[PDB]
Amino acid sequence: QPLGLSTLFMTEMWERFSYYGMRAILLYYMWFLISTGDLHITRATAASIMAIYASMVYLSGTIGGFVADRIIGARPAVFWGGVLIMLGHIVLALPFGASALFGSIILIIIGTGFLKPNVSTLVGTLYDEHDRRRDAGFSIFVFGINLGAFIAPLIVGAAQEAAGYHVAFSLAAIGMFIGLLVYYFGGKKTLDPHYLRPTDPEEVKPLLVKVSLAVAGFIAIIVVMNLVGWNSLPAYINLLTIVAIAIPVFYTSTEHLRVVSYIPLFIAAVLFWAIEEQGSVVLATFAAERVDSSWFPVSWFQSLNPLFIMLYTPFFAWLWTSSPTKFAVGLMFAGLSFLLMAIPGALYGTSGKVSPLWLVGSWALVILGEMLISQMMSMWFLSSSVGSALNAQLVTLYNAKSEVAYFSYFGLGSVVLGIVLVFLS
Repeated sequence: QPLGLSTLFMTEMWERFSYYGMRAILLYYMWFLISTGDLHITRATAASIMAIYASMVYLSGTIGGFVADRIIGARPAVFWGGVLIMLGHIVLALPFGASALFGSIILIIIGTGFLKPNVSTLVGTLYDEHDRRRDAGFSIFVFGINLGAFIAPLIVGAAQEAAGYHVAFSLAAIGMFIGLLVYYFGGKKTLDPHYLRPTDPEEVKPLLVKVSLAVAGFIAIIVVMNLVGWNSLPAYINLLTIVAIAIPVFYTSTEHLRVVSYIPLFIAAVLFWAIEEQGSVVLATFAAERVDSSWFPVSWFQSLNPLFIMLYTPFFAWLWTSSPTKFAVGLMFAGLSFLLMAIPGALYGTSGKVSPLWLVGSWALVILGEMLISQMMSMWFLSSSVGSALNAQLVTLYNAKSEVAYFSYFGLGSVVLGIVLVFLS
């Protein structure tokens, strides 16, 4: 392959290492912060923070593509996105409390928004239009993402149990630092100079007005919230949820139908991502509260997701050699992954603790579902943003008392809507 893939492989390997490493202990960290009185929220609110955090990272991602192509360039977008992210982890390793969560979260949200769509763009830039190495090349790139995502919970989770949260977060910072270094020294060797600048720059003033109007409305909204007395943390989370959902909602005989025909497909994607992103929130809660797991860090369950991706990837590749049907069966598997998790609780009760194989099977199903499910790329991140945004409301409903009903009701609900969608194909 081109020498430049090595640089980008490790760069992405290390950014996702940093991201999912942080994600694997962050909910437990907030639980920790609550118990010590630094964070005055319920565990439900802490869970809600995890969901909207992921959600905003995805939402943030739909703009960075715009910013790179038109303003700062894909390569500077990646570097400075990475710098902000590295700063995001640095903020969390300091002996601060809630004041660092948010500062960190904002840094990482913005930083990841810059990096994710743009590293993917640069991967494309390695190849000519007709260069055949492309499918293989993108596959190798994706393996690095999963590999980093796989090893990260293992390493950071172990550090957390052994040496505490702060040390664990510092490993994530070092991981991102390594990525920036490799990206930087490797980039000057192999990456095309063209992407140091924007490819599609009288539009500068209007863009300023457009961004400003969205932000000005947003700040005024926060003011009014504080005036009506809807200025609690859950209230602010409600604002971000509404924003994340309104963006897609606001967005002839035959023609009109096609655009309309896509609506059920988008909802399927949203609902799948809702379920898939709950892996790092609700199942993490289930793992820590309902499972017998003394010989390894419970955060390690988060490694099962990319493991199954790596395990599934070569099989489906052989297999494929319609799309709405893929969405449908994919959503059904997501529903099945939750229906499955309802079984141990219903049979034995929720007061005791159960075997780890239930979570293995759940992830087995949802990633199975995942194997089935420039313009379309941002649409992909909104599917996940809205899904995670949807999660920000639902996960506050999860506790030991609601465990079985939560998995079953919403599980069957997903299967049924999947049944509605298969039919519409």
